Amino acid sequence: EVQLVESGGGLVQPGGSLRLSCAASGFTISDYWIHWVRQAPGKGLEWVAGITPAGGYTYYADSVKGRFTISADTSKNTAYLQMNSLRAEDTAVYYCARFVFFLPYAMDYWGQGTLVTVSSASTKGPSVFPLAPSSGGTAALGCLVKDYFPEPVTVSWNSGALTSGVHTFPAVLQSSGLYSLSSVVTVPSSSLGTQTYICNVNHKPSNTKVDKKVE
Amino acid sequence: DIQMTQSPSSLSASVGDRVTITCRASQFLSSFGVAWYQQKPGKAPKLLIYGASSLYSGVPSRFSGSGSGTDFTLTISSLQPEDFATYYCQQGLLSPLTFGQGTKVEIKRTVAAPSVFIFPPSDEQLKSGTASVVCLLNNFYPREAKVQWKVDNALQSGNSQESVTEQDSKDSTYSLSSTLTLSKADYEKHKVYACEVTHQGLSSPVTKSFNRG
Amino acid sequence: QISFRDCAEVFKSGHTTNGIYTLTFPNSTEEIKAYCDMEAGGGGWTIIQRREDGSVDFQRTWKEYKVGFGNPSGEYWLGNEFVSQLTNQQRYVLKIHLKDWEGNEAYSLYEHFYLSSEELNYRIHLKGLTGTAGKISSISQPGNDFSTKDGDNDKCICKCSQMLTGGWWFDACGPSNLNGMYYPQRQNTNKFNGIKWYYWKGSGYSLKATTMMIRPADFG
Ligand SMILES: [Ca+2]
Repeated sequence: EVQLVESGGGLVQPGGSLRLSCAASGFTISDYWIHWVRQAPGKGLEWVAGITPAGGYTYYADSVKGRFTISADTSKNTAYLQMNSLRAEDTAVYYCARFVFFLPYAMDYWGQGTLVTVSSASTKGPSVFPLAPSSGGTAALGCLVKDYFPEPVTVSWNSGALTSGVHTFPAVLQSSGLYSLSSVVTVPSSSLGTQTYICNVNHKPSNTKVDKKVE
Repeated sequence: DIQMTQSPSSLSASVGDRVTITCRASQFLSSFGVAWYQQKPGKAPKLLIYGASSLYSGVPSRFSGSGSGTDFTLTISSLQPEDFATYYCQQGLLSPLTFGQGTKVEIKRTVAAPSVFIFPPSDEQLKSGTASVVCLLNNFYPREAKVQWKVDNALQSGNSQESVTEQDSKDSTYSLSSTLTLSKADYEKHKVYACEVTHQGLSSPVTKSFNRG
Repeated sequence: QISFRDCAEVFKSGHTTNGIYTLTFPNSTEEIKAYCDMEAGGGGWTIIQRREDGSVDFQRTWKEYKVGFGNPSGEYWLGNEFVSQLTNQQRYVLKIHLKDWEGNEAYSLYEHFYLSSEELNYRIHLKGLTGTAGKISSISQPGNDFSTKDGDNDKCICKCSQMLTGGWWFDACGPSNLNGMYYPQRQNTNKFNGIKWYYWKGSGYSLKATTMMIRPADFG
């Protein structure tokens, strides 16, 4: 199976540098082109750079020319994106993709994406508060994941046993420059008491794991 | 530097509708170099159509492509709820390979009123000197909803934030959270905490409240 | 044993019969065999390209396109070196006659045509398009460099000559390729690498016959 695995993401300060890696498996990078594409929060997909590993020919978007270097090591079967003089608007999920230069002549396989955050703000773990059920058919409860930086945070309910009716809200950047979100679930009002409800909050950037029971 | 002008920027259509997205190139393109991609939220883009009109393996045949020269089209002949996504054209011929601006496809379904809920700030958060009051609007359509915060009947402004879930890929509904942020001092000073909801599926506005602080 | 630089001189000397003639490179004693059309539009035409049956392989090298290949009697390419030499001496018109598989014909004519030297990759120069084979030029303007399988001079990150096949003034890759793959009667549609002329027959249509020919602009 063809796979592309990107790594090297994270938080950097403006003017800083970061190298992303794109490890190919199930194929040889010299038989294709490797392209990097990104998606900044609430913006459209943006083509970044492209490399022909058989030759080393490089191509760049104007938005990144002079600051980013695309390269490849055919021995390691890996391509790279050296990002220097990073700016706030470089904050995005970066995807590498395999570009087939014979028919179909398009990007057939993509990596999972790697998050790059360009900010002067410090890493901060979240504070988890309960959204306790109301006073009846069905009830709503959740967890407030407040004051964390940078993204992401993952939230599960009962370690993945509770999936139906779960709504984990997209994070919003507060006035303080820190993110906050709520994860909610709808359960039968009869299930209250007899069934335990625990949300599992994981913030990998600050190695914070919080379990919280709601009542 | 080829420009790919995609239109419309967004569209809303019902399940079963035929939808067409257009992409206009600033110069002649060899049709073999034009591709369409679909991107669902928080997922990597997926190739749909290659060489302007060929359906890529794994893509349902309701997706089709046509055109040549400067005018290219993506068609979804029977819109499904899972088709909620942004769609992009791209030319991979002339560097830089800039994409179209994208078309946000929204699924139009029958109006569904929100099931509203209010949550008072927790005792723990009160220890930290900040009170967060949350209002939940669940499984509603259309996404446009009006949430107004009333603190002892006084209409609130500039101290709330909202977040909307991405359209459900099965039932095409939305969920919204509204968060009223007050300091402990400001919270303690008042008793009635209200959240008023205006939506198409509601005959008259729905207010959900509690008292404490 | 008199020398003629082109078919217009062959014609002017009293040889008004269609067929192959021996031409002479300008300022040189080097010779080349070209087919002369002495009837069409008054005659004096030197054929620089002909496709008609798919008997000749057009996926040739830079050297083969510079020098010429195929037969002047049938399918052939005259040669970039000769055409660039000839067209830089005086002003020539370029006439292109085309045939589809449905019994139709059309042509394109350019008031001025010339090729740059080999150093400038035999880049095409064209002006004043008229004719029934499109109101926009199928050869991309401003003219591109020439490209072969062993000579990527196109504007594409791909190798147009390897994708589309044959030597041509590809852009990225452009609305034409009369040097593409010959497809027969029922395999001529939706073929990206065919004998293409977009502003007459549209996307992926592969033509039945093509003829490219030149004559001095002051002929007649
Ligand atoms: Ca090229």
